Amino acid sequence: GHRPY
Amino acid sequence: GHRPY
Amino acid sequence: THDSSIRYLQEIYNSNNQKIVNLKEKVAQLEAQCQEPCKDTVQIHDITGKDCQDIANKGAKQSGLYFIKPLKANQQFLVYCEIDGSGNGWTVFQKRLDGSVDFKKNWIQYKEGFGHLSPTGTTEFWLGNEKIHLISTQSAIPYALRVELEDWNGRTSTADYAMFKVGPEADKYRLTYAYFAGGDAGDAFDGFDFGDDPSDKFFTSHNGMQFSTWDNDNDKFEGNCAEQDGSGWWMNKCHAGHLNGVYYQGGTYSKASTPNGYDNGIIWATWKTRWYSMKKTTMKIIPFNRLT
Amino acid sequence: YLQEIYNSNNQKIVNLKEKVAQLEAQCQEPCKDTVQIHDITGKDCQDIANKGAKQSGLYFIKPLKANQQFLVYCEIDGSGNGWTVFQKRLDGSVDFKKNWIQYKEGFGHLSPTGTTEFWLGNEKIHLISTQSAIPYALRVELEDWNGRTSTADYAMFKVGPEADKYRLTYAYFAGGDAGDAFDGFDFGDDPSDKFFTSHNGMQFSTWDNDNDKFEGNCAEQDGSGWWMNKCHAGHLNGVYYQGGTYSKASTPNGYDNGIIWATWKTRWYSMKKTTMKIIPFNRLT
Amino acid sequence: VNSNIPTNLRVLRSILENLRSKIQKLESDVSAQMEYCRTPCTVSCNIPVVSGKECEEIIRKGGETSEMYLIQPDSSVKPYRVYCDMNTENGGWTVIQNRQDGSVDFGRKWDPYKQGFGNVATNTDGKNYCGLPGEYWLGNDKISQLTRMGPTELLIEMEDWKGDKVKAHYGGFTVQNEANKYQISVNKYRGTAGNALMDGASQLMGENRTMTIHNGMFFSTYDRDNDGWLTSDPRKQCSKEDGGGWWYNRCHAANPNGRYYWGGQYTWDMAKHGTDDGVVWMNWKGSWYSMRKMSMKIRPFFP
Amino acid sequence: NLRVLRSILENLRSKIQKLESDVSAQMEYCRTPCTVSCNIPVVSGKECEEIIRKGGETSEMYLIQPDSSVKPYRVYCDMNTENGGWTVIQNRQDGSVDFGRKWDPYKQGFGNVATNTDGKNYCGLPGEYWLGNDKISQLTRMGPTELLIEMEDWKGDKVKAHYGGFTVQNEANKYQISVNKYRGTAGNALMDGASQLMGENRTMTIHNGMFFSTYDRDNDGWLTSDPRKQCSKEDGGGWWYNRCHAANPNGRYYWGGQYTWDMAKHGTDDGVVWMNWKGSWYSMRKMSMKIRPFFP
Amino acid sequence: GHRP
Amino acid sequence: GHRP
Amino acid sequence: VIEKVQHIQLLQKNVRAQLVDMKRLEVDIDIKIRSCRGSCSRALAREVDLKDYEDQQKQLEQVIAKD
Amino acid sequence: LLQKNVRAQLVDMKRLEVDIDIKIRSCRGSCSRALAREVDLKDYEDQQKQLEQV
Ligand SMILES: *[C@@H]1O[C@H](CO)[C@@H](O[C@@H]2O[C@H](CO)[C@@H](O)[C@H](O)[C@H]2NC(C)=O)[C@H](O)[C@H]1NC(C)=O
Ligand SMILES: CC(=O)N[C@@H]1[C@@H](O)[C@H](O)[C@@H](CO)O[C@H]1O
Ligand SMILES: *[C@@H]1O[C@H](CO)[C@@H](O)[C@H](O)[C@H]1NC(C)=O
Ligand SMILES: [Ca+2]
Ligand SMILES: [Ca+2]
Ligand SMILES: [Ca+2]
Ligand SMILES: [Ca+2]
Ligand SMILES: [Ca+2]
Ligand SMILES: [Ca+2]
Ligand SMILES: [Ca+2]
Ligand SMILES: [Ca+2]
Repeated sequence: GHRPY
Repeated sequence: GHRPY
Repeated sequence: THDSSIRYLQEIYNSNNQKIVNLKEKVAQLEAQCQEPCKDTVQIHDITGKDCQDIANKGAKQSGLYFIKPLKANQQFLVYCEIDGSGNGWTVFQKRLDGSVDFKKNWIQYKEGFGHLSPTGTTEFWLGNEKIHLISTQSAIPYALRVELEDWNGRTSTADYAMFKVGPEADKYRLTYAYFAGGDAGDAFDGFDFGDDPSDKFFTSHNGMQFSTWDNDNDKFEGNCAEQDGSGWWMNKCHAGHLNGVYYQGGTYSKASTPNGYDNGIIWATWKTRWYSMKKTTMKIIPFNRLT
Repeated sequence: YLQEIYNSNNQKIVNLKEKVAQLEAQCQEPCKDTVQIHDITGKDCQDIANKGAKQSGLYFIKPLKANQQFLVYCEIDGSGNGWTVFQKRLDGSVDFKKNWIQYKEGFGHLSPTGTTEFWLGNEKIHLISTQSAIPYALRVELEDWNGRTSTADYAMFKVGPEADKYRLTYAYFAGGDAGDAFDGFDFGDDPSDKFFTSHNGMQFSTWDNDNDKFEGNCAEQDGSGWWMNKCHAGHLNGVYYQGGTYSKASTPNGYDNGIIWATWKTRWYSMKKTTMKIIPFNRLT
Repeated sequence: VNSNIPTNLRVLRSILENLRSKIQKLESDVSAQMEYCRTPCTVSCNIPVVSGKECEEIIRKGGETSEMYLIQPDSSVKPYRVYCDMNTENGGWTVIQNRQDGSVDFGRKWDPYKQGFGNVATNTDGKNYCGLPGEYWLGNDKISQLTRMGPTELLIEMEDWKGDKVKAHYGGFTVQNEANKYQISVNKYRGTAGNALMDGASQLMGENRTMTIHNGMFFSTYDRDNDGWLTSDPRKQCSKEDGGGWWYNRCHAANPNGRYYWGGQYTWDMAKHGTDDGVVWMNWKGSWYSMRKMSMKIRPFFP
Repeated sequence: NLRVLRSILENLRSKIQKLESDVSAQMEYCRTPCTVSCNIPVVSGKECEEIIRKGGETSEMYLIQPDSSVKPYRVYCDMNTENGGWTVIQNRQDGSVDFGRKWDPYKQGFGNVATNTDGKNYCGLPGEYWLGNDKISQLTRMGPTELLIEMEDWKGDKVKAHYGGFTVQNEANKYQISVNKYRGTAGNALMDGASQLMGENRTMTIHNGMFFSTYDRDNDGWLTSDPRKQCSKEDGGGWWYNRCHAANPNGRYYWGGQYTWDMAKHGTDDGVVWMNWKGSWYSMRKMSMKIRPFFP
Repeated sequence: GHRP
Repeated sequence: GHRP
Repeated sequence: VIEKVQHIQLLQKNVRAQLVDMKRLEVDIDIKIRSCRGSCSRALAREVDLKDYEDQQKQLEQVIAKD
Repeated sequence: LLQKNVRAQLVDMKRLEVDIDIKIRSCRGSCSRALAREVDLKDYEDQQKQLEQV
């Protein structure tokens, strides 16, 4: 998926 | 020719 | 107080914790075991040449799959090579052994090739017409054609033809050979006298006939031979030798089993009745000087 | 004068009877024929050479399966090679528009000087070329109207029995600056040209025995006896044309009928001299 | 009045003793497989007489059936084996990647992904040729070279464990060489899956979505980090965390080369690193669903 | 007056200067032989009949081999006269050849089979000759053989004598002749003898059944002890003499046709005669004998 | 075969 | 030659 | 006297981690084995029991939430 | 009585001229050529005409 900042 | 007797 | 049991579990906890670590390593090893693909039994040989004889002359030993590239060939192509113990290398362009492959193909397919190539030579196929043209006429050296037949009784026979060559697609891949060179299978390309019309033998000979397929008619019939008999071949109204015909199990067949009533089986009139389809068939070529 | 002359001329008369008897003895022999046949005999001309014959000329040969000996012109080089010549062209002396039996039995004349045109019988050619195991070689020798000559050899040369219309076959072209015309020629009209003009494996044809690959009659049309295939690229038995160059306007049917060899000269160029001769193959290396 | 439920809170015993029992089973299975692996699987893929540059050219040459064929894209490259899908939408499709049973491991390094790996095809029942495609990755070098011969389209297909299927079409597809880290490029989308490669995850918003966009990304393997996840922590790399080699950004919306979870449904406490590392296509079923079938086919475009 | 018995002498003595000169001149030409160059036609066979059936259309000198045992020999083929296939056995047309010869020569054969045609490279002209008794015998016995005899006077007129049957036995049998099935315009001289003679005079000039005789081998039907009284010796050459003849194809070639007893060496009709057509004092301009396979 |  |  | 629960409550804190770790390994091995089918002549037919793990790890939280 | 000698030496000459004429012609087919010539029988007859009238 994604990796938040 | 012939030869008479 | 009570916990003579707390140690019990702590033991197991640490126990299987270490067990887990050991097991993951044993798993890492398995992973290395399962990285390779399955072994493909079919491999291609490294030697190459203009034809199979050329390959043979280069020390090639066993029969199998090799790439070859005739003089005029713009791209290399795969072919099955038959190399005997005597140093002879045959280039096989047609094969029949079971009914596995459908031979009712179109012009493009008989031109390009169809069926499969196996190292074990246990497979049916038709090397393209174009490849057969390119090999047989690649150079000055004349080729020889060998037709090998096998009935359903384990008996085999051959039919050799000298100066074998196939024309350009420009001339519909015409079949041409100088003369029949012998063999106990007989010269069926000379046509067969089936009795009927006195022009029998004339309209069932093949030498000099252009190739035909249902969609590309070049026979000497008013109808379409390839279309009726269901195959690709050098038809002549129509044939006496038809090795690309329908494969009949057991060989024996009749007009009642055929779709149009005519003999469309794999026949060789000069060896067996037209109602007897061969069990195996092989069409291979080799430089003529190699047979002498 | 009395009897002094009834004796003078009565004696003369006895000497005259004498010289006349001498004349008689000098007039018992036939004119001297310049053409003589040599004594040596064999299966072919090579066999005869192997027997010490030294010059080229007329000899009787008797192939194995032959029941009768026949005369042939042998060409013996100093090298010990003996060619059996079966065809010859050098001037338009002999007419080659012959029939089946004539091409079968042979025609023309045989000279010891090898200066005469001819066609050894088809049957003779068959008996020599196939007489035994040993294979033969055919050498086609040509010559233009400019003194230039060329050749073309064909290995394993053989002519079949009449039952198979004397079919011509050979294993492979063996080379020669004249080129392989028996392989056909690409005349450029239809892609099948080279095929329909090839001679290897062709049957013999004359106007009265059509065995060609043409719906019409090549031998009737081109006017010869030869191995037609709709029709030819090599026509050594064609019409002898003086000058070499000729046009379709001078031909009776519009097609080329001259003595051509397409791989050496245009089809509209008839050869000046032509020789067809065979020799056991092993004789060439 | 103090030890009311602790004599009971020794329930741990069964949990641990169970687990210890679980470990014995696991230890066993691994060995059994370890043994089965003394002898390898095999195939006997006899080669079709017809050949060509790619599958398109081959079907134009009469290659009607879908099976393994031999192609040679260029006269300088060695002829190699590939699976041709000659039935799906006009055929001429050259399979680049294929998933269908988990028979092959996709968590591989850079060299394997570069050379290619897996089984191209296997034998159909009796038949003497390999008509069934195996699980595999053609090879980045080959794929690049194939997409660069001319305009190339890309068809990606997938199916859930319930029978359903959707697809992703890209009229334009390109993969650069190794020197360019096999950078991907796609356009002209159409289909029923969802434009995951060009738009990112549809469930995500703003920069979250944009960071799962695949178009333009470089190729990454767990031993070669080229993702768009700029960080110095060696543990924080997309490939390592999500499974296989892919054009990871930060990280993905689609993960064709992820882990083959059976049944489809999986969770974070099932995943090695707790991330969505399955054969995922977020735009169709979210990240917690591993497809039953996933494939990537390529074919010359139009000119 | 009666002294003219003088002019006859200086006349004879002069005649002799003429003769001597002429003989001496011929003697000169005979220092160099005549020559021919007969290139051999390719086609061949057992005889001329087979040869014409093999394509040999032109009349000329061919090569034939009647039997696999005998060496192939040269003979002249007449492929024009009445359907061709004729093998010339004997021929007379100019007196270029001497026929007054012994047994061996008539046994072996003699003369010129053919000579060159103007410019041509082959001998399309027959010469004067006798094939040879051995060859002739063998030819006639290979099977039913017919015989055609042609002749022509010094005026252009010509007649023929056909014998559907003809046979010559070997040497042991003194080449005994036998003919039958006559038809023609010359007169059946061979089987009937001189038409002008009567009674036994005629029969004694019959040739059918006689033996061959040469001046050095007497086998004629003139049974006498006198050595000078033998048909061949007295009539010229070799022939199936009886006592003596009604026909004589191999006699002396008198130029002009007409001749007399005081001209003949022995006072007999030793010319190329065929009594039944022109009496015994006429020597034909042309005389030939050709053979050919019959019909059964 | 032959087609008449 | 040939027969067009 | 009370030096007990701090050990028990910490141990149960550790088991849940072994439980989660085990679920992962169960699944990791189930997937590693299957990747062997297309490599080894044979594949071990097996089965994962997620219901069981989730039942126990579910039951645990009930105990973990006492004090 | 020389008349019995000319009724011989004249006829003998008549036979000889003829013989030689035939003999000479027979060389036409053996030697380079045969002397072209003619025999005058008439003069011989006319010679025997007066020898006869007397
Ligand atoms: C992108 O996702 C992140 C989380 O995945 C969202 O940002 C916040 O991230 C922090 C930790 O980095 C969390 O504690 C917050 O709960 C997240 N916010 C919430 C409630 O979602 C962010 O909102 C997402 N981007 C957008 C604009 O949708
Ligand atoms: C039988 C008979 O009548 N004889 C006559 C006779 O006048 C003549 O002297 C004789 C010659 O021998 O032949 C006949 O002409
Ligand atoms: C045969 O010749 C004699 C000669 O003395 C003659 O008398 C006779 O008349 C002639 N023929 C016959 C027998 O009539
Ligand atoms: Ca018939
Ligand atoms: Ca047709
Ligand atoms: Ca052409
Ligand atoms: Ca014809
Ligand atoms: Ca791995
Ligand atoms: Ca990174
Ligand atoms: Ca004499
Ligand atoms: Ca006597």
